[PDB]
Amino acid sequence: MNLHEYQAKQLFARYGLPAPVGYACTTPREAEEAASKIGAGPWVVKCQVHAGGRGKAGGVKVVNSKEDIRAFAENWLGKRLVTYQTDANGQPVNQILVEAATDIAKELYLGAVVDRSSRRVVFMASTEGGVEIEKVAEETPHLIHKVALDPLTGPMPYQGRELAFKLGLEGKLVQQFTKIFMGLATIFLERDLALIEINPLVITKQGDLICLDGKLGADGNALFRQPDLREMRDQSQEDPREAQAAQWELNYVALDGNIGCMVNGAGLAMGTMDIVKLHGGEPANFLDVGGGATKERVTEAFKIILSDDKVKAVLVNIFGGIVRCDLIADGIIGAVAEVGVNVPVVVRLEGNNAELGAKKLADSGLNIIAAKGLTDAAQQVVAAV
Amino acid sequence: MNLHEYQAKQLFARYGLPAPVGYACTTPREAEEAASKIGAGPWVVKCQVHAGGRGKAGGVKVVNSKEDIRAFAENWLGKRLVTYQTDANGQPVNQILVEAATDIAKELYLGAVVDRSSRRVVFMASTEGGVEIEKVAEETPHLIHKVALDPLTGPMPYQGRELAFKLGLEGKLVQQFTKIFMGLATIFLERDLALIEINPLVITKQGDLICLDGKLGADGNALFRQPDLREMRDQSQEDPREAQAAQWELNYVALDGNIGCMVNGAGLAMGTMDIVKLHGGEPANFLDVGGGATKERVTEAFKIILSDDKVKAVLVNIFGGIVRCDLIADGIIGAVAEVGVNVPVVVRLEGNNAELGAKKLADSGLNIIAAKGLTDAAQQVVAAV
Amino acid sequence: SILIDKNTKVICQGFTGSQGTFHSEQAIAYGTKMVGGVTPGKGGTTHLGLPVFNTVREAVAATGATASVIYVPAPFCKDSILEAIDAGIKLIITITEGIPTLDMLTVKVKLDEAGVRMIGPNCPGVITPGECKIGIQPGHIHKPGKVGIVSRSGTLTYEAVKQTTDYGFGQSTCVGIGGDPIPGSNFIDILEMFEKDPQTEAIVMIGEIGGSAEEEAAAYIKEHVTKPVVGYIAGVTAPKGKRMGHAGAIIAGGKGTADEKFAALEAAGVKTVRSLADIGEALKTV
Amino acid sequence: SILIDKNTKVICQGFTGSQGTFHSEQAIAYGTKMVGGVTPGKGGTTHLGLPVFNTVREAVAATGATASVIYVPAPFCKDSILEAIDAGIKLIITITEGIPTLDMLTVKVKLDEAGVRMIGPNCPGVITPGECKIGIQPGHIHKPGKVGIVSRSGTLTYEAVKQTTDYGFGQSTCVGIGGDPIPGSNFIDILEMFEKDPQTEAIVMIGEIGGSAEEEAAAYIKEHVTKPVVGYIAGVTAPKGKRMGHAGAIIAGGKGTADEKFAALEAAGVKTVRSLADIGEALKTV
Ligand SMILES: CC(C)(COP(=O)(O)OP(=O)(O)OC[C@H]1O[C@@H](n2cnc3c(N)ncnc32)[C@H](O)[C@@H]1OP(=O)(O)O)[C@@H](O)C(=O)NCCC(=O)NCCS
Ligand SMILES: CC(C)(COP(=O)(O)OP(=O)(O)OC[C@H]1O[C@@H](n2cnc3c(N)ncnc32)[C@H](O)[C@@H]1OP(=O)(O)O)[C@@H](O)C(=O)NCCC(=O)NCCS
Repeated sequence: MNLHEYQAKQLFARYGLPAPVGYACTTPREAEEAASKIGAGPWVVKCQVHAGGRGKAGGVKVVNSKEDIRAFAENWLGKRLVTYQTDANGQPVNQILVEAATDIAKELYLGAVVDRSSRRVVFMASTEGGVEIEKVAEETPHLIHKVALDPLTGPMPYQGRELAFKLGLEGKLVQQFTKIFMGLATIFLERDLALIEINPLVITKQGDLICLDGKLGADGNALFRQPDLREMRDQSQEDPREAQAAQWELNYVALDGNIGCMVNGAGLAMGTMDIVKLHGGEPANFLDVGGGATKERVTEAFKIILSDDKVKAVLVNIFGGIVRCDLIADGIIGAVAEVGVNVPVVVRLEGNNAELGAKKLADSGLNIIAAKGLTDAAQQVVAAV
Repeated sequence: MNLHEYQAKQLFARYGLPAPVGYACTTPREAEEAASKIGAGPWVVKCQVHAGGRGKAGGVKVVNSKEDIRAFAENWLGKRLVTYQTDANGQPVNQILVEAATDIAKELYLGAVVDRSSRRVVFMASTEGGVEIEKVAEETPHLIHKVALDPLTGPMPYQGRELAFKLGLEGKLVQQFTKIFMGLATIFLERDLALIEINPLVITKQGDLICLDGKLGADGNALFRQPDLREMRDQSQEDPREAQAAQWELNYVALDGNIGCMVNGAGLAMGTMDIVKLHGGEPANFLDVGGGATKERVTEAFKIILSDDKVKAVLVNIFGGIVRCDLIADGIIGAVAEVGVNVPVVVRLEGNNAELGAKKLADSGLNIIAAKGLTDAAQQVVAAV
Repeated sequence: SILIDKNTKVICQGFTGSQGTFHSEQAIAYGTKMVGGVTPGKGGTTHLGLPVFNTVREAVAATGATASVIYVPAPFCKDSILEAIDAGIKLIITITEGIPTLDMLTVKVKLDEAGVRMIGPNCPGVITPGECKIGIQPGHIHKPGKVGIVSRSGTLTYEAVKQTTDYGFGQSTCVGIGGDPIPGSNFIDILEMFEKDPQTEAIVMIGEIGGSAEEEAAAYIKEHVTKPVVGYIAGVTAPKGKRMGHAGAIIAGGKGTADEKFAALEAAGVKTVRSLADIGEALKTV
Repeated sequence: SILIDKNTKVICQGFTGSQGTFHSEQAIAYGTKMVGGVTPGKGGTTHLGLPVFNTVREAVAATGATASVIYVPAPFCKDSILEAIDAGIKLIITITEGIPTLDMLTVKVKLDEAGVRMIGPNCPGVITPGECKIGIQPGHIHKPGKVGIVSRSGTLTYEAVKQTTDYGFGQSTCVGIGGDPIPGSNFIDILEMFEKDPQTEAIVMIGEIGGSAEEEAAAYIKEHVTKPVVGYIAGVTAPKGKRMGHAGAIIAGGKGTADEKFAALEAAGVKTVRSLADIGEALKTV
C-alpha cells in the first residue's frame, strides 16, 4: 500500500525527521491561504498522487504569488494527472501540497527496502540525488552504498555514520544524517513498511539535511496491526475494480488484450495468461479466484472482467479447487444467463466430475465451449477472436 | 463530518472508555476469522454505514457460527444498505464490524451536542435507552436530564455524578458513569466534536457500564487542527457530487425537482429555491456559488446540476458578487456551449452591467431567457416546464 | 443609524492580506474613516496610505480607533478577536468564515463578560448608507433612509436593500449578523438597537432555517418592539439535517424549520412575507 | 522421496479450526500419520479421534511427533512458528497466507540458527505419493514415481503432477515452497535434497516473476546438480510493479522478470519449456 507525500511528511514529523513547512489543501482557497501561513515566498505547489515523475508532467511548480497558487489549484484539483508511472488515465488529484521553497546546496538519495536475496532490510545512500535510482544502479553501481539491518540488534549508529562518511559528509552533517538513518530505520520496523524513498535528501545552502520528497510503501499484510496506516489508504489512486474484486476474494489486475481469464490460483492464472499469449492471443486481465468457485463468486468475476469493452472472449480455467466441477459448470451457466454474457466463453475443467460438467456446459446451448485440455482451450479462445 | 461506529469505538478505546471487543473487516475471510480472535460466540455483525436504523434494515445481527458470519459478510460487502435515514440509494457497505455479544441488563442514553440557544456544550442522559432520543424528548421531556459544560472550568466530576444519580445509578456504577462522562466531555473538547451519541449505554448483567454503539460528528470547520480525524473521512458515504462541488468552491445538495438552481449566496440560494416553489416549480438542487462566477466555475456548476436527468430547466440568479454582470453572461454562454445544455436556461442578473449582460444573453441565439426581475424569472422557469 | 456612523474610526486586522486590502479600498473610497491596520510583522509600514501596526494595542494608541474589522483566516481568528477585546476595541466586525464552533463558544463568553460588541463572524458586515461602510457589501445599492435590516444572510440583504431603495424608503443601518451557529450578536441585540433609533421607522428581519434565534426574537418583539416589523424566513424547501451552505443553516432533530419561524413571527404580529420579492411591497403598508 | 514419508508422525497447530479440521481428515484418510494437534485452551480433548494439546511441547512429549503443520491465522503465526521451533519440531509446514514480511524475516533467521526446516508459508504443502500427505493438495492425481517437483505456485504443481502421472513417470516427492517474498526454504535447499535422492531421477522446477531465487538456483544447478532439470517460469505477460496474487509475485525495479529467469535457467543448461502444457513432453527427453 502506498502513501501520499504529505502523509509521509506527517509521519516524518512525528518521528522528528526534517521536512519543509507545508500544508495539504483540498480547495484553491486553502491553497492560497497556505501562502501566508508558510511565510514569504516563493512556494512549491505539488499535486498529490501516488505515482512519481510528477515534476515532468508539470504537477510540481515554484510560484511567486498567492494568485499563482490559486491558479495552480484551480488547474488541477479534480483532474487526473498522467506521469510516466501512471497508466493512460493518470491518477486523480484531490490535494495540493503547498510548502516553503528550499535553498538547495546538494541533492542526495536515501532509501530502504527488503532485500529478498539477503533476507534483510537494506538501506541505500548515494550522492546521485534527483535521479531515478535504477538508472544509477545500472550505470554506476559503485555510487550506491548499502548497510543491512541486523535483526538481532536493530539499527545501530555506526551504520548511520558509515553511510554518512561514504557520502563524504563531515561535521554536523554526519550527526544529522545518522539521526535520520536511525529515524527511518525505526519507522520502517515499527510501521511495517515495505519501502522508503527520500529523493532528494537535500543539504541546504544554510548547511542542513532536509527530506524534500518522501515516498512510503507499507506491507499490506501488516495493516491488521497498523490501524493508523489503515486509515490513510486512498482508494482513489487505485483501479476501483481491484478493490471491488478484493471484497469477493478475487485478485484482479486489468491489462490490454481482448481475452478475459478467470483461473483459480495465482500461478495457474499467470500460466494461463502466458499460454494464451503463446498461441497468438492477448490477455486482457489477470484474475485469480481465491474463494470457492461458487455461483455468486463466479458471477462477480464475470461482471468485473466484462466491465472492460475490449473483451471479446473469456477463458475460464479451473483445476481442482474445493468445488466439484459439475457445480462449477452450473454456476458458469447461471453467471452467463444472468450477467448476460455476449462474448463466447471457453471453459477448461479438471478434477472431480470434469467430464460430467463439460457435458452440462455443452448441452446448455449458450455460447459456452467446453475445451478438451489446456492447449485446446488456448487455441479455442484465440480462435474465437 | 461523520465517523463510522468502528472509528468512534477506536477513539473511545484511546481515552479508556469501555466498548465491546471487536474487529472491523473488509473481506468475509477477515469477518469469519474475527470469530476465534474474539472468543466463544455468539457474535454481533454490523454493517458500517454512517446512517442509523441499521438494525431495522437487517444490517445488524447476532449469529452463532463462523459460517453465519461469512454468509452475512458475503451478503453485504459491496452492496448498498438502505435505512430510514439514508436516501433511496442507501450507503455502500465496505466494512463489517464483528464484536462480542453483550449481556444486556439495562439500556441508557448518553449524548452531547452544542446547544445553540444557551451557547454551551450540553450533555443529556436518560433511562430511555434504545429509543430515538427525539421521540423521548417530545413525548416525555421530563425524562431527559442535562448539564452544561462551563467554559471557564471544563467538565467537573459533580456534573457526572448528578446525571448518574438522576438516572438512579448507585455504587460502582456511579463511578463508572462519572468517568465516562469525564472521558466523553474531554474527547468532545479535544477533537472538536459537534455531536456524541451512545445509544445504548448499557449496564451489563455482570454489573458494568459499556458503550454498545457510538455515533460521532466532528466540526468540519476544525479539521485543520484535527489531522487524525481528517484522515478518517469516508467519502464513500456521501453524494460524490457534493465533494466534487467543494473542490470548486460550490456548495451543492441534490433534491428531487426538475428545476436546477445556480445562485450566489446561501440565503439567496434558499430564497430562490423557495420562490420557484411558490410559483409551482419543484427545486431539484441547492447550489451556492462560492467563488467568483468565473467561466470555469460556472461551467462546473452546470456539469454538476445537469448530472441529474430529472432536470428540465435551469434558473441562474446572480446578485452583485465580485464579477461584472456582462462577464457573467459571457461565461454562462460559454458554459451552455462547452457543456451542451439541452434544457432552457433562465437568467436573472443584477448589479453592474445587468442591462448590458441581459442583452448579450438574448442576442446569443441559445436557449437562454434573460428575466426581468426575480418573480418574472421564477415564472419563466416554472413555465419552461 | 446604529452601531456605526460618519464618525467611527476603524482599524483593520489582516489589513495587508488579499481580502483585507481590497475591501479596505472600498471602505476608504466610500468614505469610511479607516485610520490604519494590523498585521504582525509589518508594523512600521504604510499600506493604502494608512499606518500599519504590529499589535492591536499599538494601533489603538496611535489612532484611538474604537472598532476593528477582521479579515484574518479561521485558524488565527480567535487569537485576533481576543487581542482586540484586550486592546480595548469596543466594536468588532468579523468577516472570516470557518471559525470552529467551539472557539466562538469561548469568544462569546469573553465578549459578553468584557462588554465588547461583535458582529459576525461569517458575515457581510455593517453599513450606514452615506456615512459608513465596514464590510464586503456593494455600497451603491443603499440609500440613506428609514428602514433598518438585520439578516443571517448577506445576499438576501442585498435583495431587501434594493427593494427599499427603489420604493424610495432608504435604509438607516444594515446589519449582517452572520451565518454561524453561535454569532457574537443575535437578533434581539440588534432589534433593540433599532427600537431606540429615531432614524429607524420600520424593521426588516431576515432569517433562515436552523437554530431558534428567530423564535426568541419573535417573543421579544411582541413584548418590547413597538415599531413595525416585516420578516422573511429562507429555507422552506430545505431538506432536514443537511448544512445548506451556512454552518448555522441546518434543521437538527427536526428543529428550526422555516415554517415554525414564520408561525412564531406571526404570533408576535410580524408582517411575514412568503416571497422575498414582496419585501418592499409589505413596507408600503407602513 | 525427501522430507517426509510413511514414517513421519505429524501434529497440527490450529487443528480444531476450519481448515485445520478439514485438511487433517484428508491427511488421515490418505494415511498420513497424524498423531495429534494443538489449540491453546482445548488441551485435553479429542478431535478427529486424535488427542488435542494446549502447547506444542506437551504434544511433542506425549507423541514424539517431529513435524508440525500450521493452519493458524497470520496475526498469530510467528508466535506459533516460534513455539514449534522451541518445542523441538524439526520440520515445519506452514499453510498460512498473509504473514507480514517482517515477521518472516525474523523467523527465517531463527529457523536457520536453530537448525529447523520450514516449508512455506503461503504454500500447498508437501506430498510423497503413496506414503505421506501434509497439505491441501488433492491426493488422487499423484502416483509414486521418479520425478521430483519444487514450485512457488501450488496450482501450477497440479498441472505438472497430472502430466507426469499420465506420461506414467510418477512423483517421488512434491514440494510447494510458497509464494511469499521470504520463504523458509528456497529452491537450492530443495534442489539439493533431490540430487541426493535415489528415488528422484529428474527434476521439474516451477517458478514465477519476482525475486531472484530462480536465477540463484540456476547458478547452483549448473555447478552441483547432476540430474536432469526441466524448468518452467510463469509470468511472461505480467505487468511491471504489480502484485500478481502472490505477495512475492512482483517485478520490482525492473528485476525478476519471467524472461531473465528463463535465460538464466538455460545458461545452466536446464530444459526450459515455454508452455506448461509440454512439461510431460520434455521429461520424455529424460
Ligand atoms: C479571512 C479571509 C478573508 C482571509 O482571506 P485572504 O485575504 O485571502 O487571506 P490572506 O492570506 O490573503 O490574508 C490574511 C492576512 O492576515 C494576516 N494575519 C494572520 N494572523 C493575523 C493576526 N492574528 N492579526 C492580524 N493579521 C493577521 C496574514 O499575515 C495575512 O496577511 P499577509 O498576507 O500580508 O501576511 C478568508 O479566509 C475568509 O474567511 N473568507 C470568507 C469571507 C466570506 O466569504 N464571508 C461571508 C460574507 S456573507
Ligand atoms: C490459517 C488459515 C487457513 C486459517 O483459516 P481458518 O481455518 O478458517 O481459521 P479458523 O479461525 O477457522 O481457525 C484457526 C484456529 O487457530 C487457532 N489458533 C490461533 N492461534 C494459535 C496458535 N498460536 N497455536 C495454535 N492454534 C492457534 C484458533 O483458536 C482457531 O481454532 P478454533 O476455531 O478451535 O479456536 C487462513 O488464515 C489462511 O491463512 N488461508 C489461506 C490458505 C492458503 O491458501 N495457502 C496457500 C495454499 S497455495
